[PDB]
Amino acid sequence: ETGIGTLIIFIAMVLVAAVAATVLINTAGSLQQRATSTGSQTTNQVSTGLIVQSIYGM
Amino acid sequence: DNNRSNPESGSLNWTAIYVTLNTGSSPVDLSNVSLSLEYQGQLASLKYTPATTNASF
Ligand SMILES: *[C@@H]1O[C@H](CO)[C@H](O)[C@H](O[C@@H]2O[C@H](CO)[C@@H](O[C@@H]3O[C@H](CS(=O)(=O)O)[C@H](O)[C@H](O[C@H]4O[C@H](CO[C@H]5O[C@H](CO)[C@@H](O)[C@H](O)[C@@H]5O)[C@@H](O)[C@H](O)[C@@H]4O)[C@H]3O[C@H]3O[C@H]([C@@H](O)CO)[C@H](O)[C@H](O)[C@H]3O)[C@H](O)[C@H]2O)[C@H]1O
Ligand SMILES: *[C@@H]1O[C@H](CO)[C@H](O)[C@H](O[C@@H]2O[C@H](CO)[C@@H](O[C@@H]3O[C@H](CS(=O)(=O)O)[C@H](O)[C@H](O[C@H]4O[C@H](CO)[C@@H](O)[C@H](O)[C@@H]4O)[C@H]3O[C@H]3O[C@H]([C@@H](O)CO)[C@H](O)[C@H](O)[C@H]3O)[C@H](O)[C@H]2O)[C@H]1O
Ligand SMILES: *[C@@H]1O[C@H](CO)[C@H](O)[C@H](O[C@@H]2O[C@H](CO)[C@@H](O[C@@H]3O[C@H](CS(=O)(=O)O)[C@H](O)[C@H](O[C@H]4O[C@H](CO)[C@@H](O)[C@H](O)[C@@H]4O)[C@H]3O[C@H]3O[C@H]([C@@H](O)CO)[C@H](O)[C@H](O)[C@H]3O)[C@H](O)[C@H]2O)[C@H]1O
Repeated sequence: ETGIGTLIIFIAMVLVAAVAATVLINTAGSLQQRATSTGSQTTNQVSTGLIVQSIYGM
Repeated sequence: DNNRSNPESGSLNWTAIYVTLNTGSSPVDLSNVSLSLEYQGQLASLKYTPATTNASF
């Protein structure tokens, strides 16, 4: 009967959907750390600087 | 300039370019880097060749 064949494919459908879910989570986690670090590094880059007061010679 | 005695009638013989990476950048290999220059209807394409000896380094 059709009942047996339906159950077999059902298991396969669940496993496939889990794979595509894993890709999206892993990619978002990788891009999270890069975007956070870039923001913090740029903030330090703009604000920081050195200034010359006076120059003397002998 | 190529003339020391009188730099007025001289021309540029050497050019130096200071290069750094951008903030939060992945490493760059300079052997795969190409340099383009345009001057007086001449388009140049310069390339570095890596070597153990007799290398411009
Ligand atoms: C950097 O920039 C500078 C300035 O812009 C130059 O362009 C230089 O290029 C060099 O120029 C010199 C001088 O032109 C060249 O040396 C010369 O080589 C010649 C060889 S060649 O004939 O085959 O081409 C000659 O041997 C040159 O000698 C000449 O000049 C003698 C002096 O002339 C003066 O005479 C009276 C004063 O007494 C004055 O009224 C004049 O106005 C004139 O200045 C002369 O006796 C010779 O008969 C002949 O014509 C030679 O120049 C030599 O002298 C000069 C300097 O005294 C001139 O004022 C200088 O020291 C040179 O070092 C010297 O050899 C050289 O080839 C170029 O590279 C750029 O590098
Ligand atoms: C582009 O145009 C330039 C015009 O400004 C120039 O023509 C360039 O050509 C270069 O010419 C210079 C000479 O002006 C040469 O430099 C000298 O090279 C020798 C090499 S050697 O094999 O012949 O021995 C040497 O490295 C000389 O350095 C000496 O002097 C320094 C500083 O005093 C010191 O560390 C050592 O004592 C060393 O022996 C160098 O000549 C330089 O020094 C002199 C005097 O101080 C010497 O008493 C002048 O100040 C000179 O301007 C200096 O360059 C280059 O070989 C050549 O590429 C052209 O590319
Ligand atoms: C540009 O981007 C590239 C990716 O697209 C790559 O990342 C480049 O980096 C290069 O990577 C290759 C590895 O594939 C390496 O080159 C190899 O270097 C060693 C020598 S070692 O001293 O670095 O350990 C290896 O022996 C090969 O060198 C041979 O060939 C050169 C001529 O180019 C010669 O001067 C040497 O004496 C030596 O014979 C070289 O690998 C290349 O050659 C092989 C075979 O022919 C070997 O028999 C393959 O054809 C391969 O595709 C070649 O890469 C370097 O680490 C680095 O330059 C980056 O520049």
